[PDB]
Amino acid sequence: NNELSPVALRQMSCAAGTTQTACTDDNALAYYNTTKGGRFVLALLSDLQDLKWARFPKSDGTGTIYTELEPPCRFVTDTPKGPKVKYLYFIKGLNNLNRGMVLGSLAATVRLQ
Amino acid sequence: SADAQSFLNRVCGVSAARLTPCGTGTSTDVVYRAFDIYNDKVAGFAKFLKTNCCRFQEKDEDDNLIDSYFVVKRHTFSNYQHEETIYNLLKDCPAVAKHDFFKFRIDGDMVPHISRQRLTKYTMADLVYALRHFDEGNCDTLKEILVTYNCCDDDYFNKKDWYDFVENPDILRVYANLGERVRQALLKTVQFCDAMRNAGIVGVLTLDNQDLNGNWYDFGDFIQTTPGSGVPVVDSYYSLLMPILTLTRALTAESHVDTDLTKPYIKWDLLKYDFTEERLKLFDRYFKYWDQTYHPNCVNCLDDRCILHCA
Amino acid sequence: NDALNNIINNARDGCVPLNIIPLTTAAKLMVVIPDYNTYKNTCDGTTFTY
Ligand SMILES: Nc1nc2c(ncn2[C@@H]2O[C@H](COP(=O)(O)OP(=O)(O)OP(=O)(O)O)[C@@H](O)[C@H]2O)c(=O)[nH]1
Ligand SMILES: [Zn+2]
Repeated sequence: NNELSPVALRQMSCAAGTTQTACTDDNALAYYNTTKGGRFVLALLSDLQDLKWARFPKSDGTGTIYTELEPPCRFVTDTPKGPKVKYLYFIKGLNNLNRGMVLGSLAATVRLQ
Repeated sequence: SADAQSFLNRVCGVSAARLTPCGTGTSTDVVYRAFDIYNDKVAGFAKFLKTNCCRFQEKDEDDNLIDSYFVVKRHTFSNYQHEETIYNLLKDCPAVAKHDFFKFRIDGDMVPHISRQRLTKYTMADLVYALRHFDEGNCDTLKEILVTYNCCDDDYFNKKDWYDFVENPDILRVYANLGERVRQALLKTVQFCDAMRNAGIVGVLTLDNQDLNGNWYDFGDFIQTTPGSGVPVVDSYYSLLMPILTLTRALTAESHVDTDLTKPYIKWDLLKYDFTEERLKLFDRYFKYWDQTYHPNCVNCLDDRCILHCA
Repeated sequence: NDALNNIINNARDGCVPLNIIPLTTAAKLMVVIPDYNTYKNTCDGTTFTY
């Protein structure tokens, strides 16, 4: 075995937009990771259908970065709710190992379709 | 009674299956091989001891042994279904070994087996480990690998200082006979990555899941995602294999007319000095899924680490 | 200054490698031969091609 991140990670909360300051209150299940040097988010999920931008607040509050996203992917989930659709995003420049980590954890801990 | 001579013709498939056991009955076979492990309590690149496998060598017309093995492994029933599903998703790739799932009883109970067909004796980590941990006191694996692929003959090692680089500089020519095998392995790896991306499968690629013909197997640590959104992790694979690419001169075939070792050389004009597009084409052909920006000209790098990476 | 000019103008921007200037514009050639076996394979006769 070479495996893909046994010990998992924790958390998903905050905001998003489409043109810079379009992030108003909260439009993202911005997912995972509070690293040892500080909070560094990995994955973004969107109950909406089209977003190019987000703004995650952290530590100082004054430092909250206007992140550039990437073209999305879509899937349906096997939640107890039933029909639930989001459009998946990753923060741009996210290397392959991190996407594998979040995809594996999301698929193996919670049920999807 | 039965068992051994019935397991033999059950492992025996439908193609030709002229098999002979590797000194076993219905029990497993134990070997000493190199692996690349990461399982939250152990890590490293060392030589462990395999335990759960039965191997059957294959014969041919004149009843002399050949370099083909039927290596069946025994594991869990949940793993049975998981591997069967992943293989069913991945079976159409021409770079995936042919699996065969069946059930056979060893006792009153019935246990499942997974059989892989036409593998080689050694993998590509065995070769990497042999070349990266050289010891002239005991190098049986390297000698066996060299003689089974017509790189030299068994009496080449009767010489002394046959391994030295300053004395006997002919060992470079001897080593440069594996470059084509390495190049075909690289191409099959790229094919496998494309298939995994198209099928929507997430996993990490290691050197011990590929044999010396390029075929892939062992989908036991993979997961499933929506089609078109797969992602392979290929850091350790390329990083560990890198030093062997220049020892064996694997990219020699790229200086010929049609990337064919039987045609004359390419004739570039003497006034050309840029070659900035050929480097990008080579990177896209052999290192497609290595995810880190590559600068052909190191004047565009961001720091010294990027300079090292691109150089 | 005629062969040099002839090969400079063929360049797409005026830059050429330095290693091909003596190879295509020099008038004289010098060969150093270790032994006779090498001699009979390189410069045998009165005219040779290189
Ligand atoms: N190619 C080859 N490999 C062999 C043979 N016999 C033993 N091996 C070793 O046994 C392994 C066969 O593959 P698996 O046991 O399925 O690989 P694995 O990565 O240990 O499998 P999991 O534990 O299920 O993830 C290879 O890694 C080799 O190191 C053989 O005849 N041919
Ligand atoms: Zn660079």
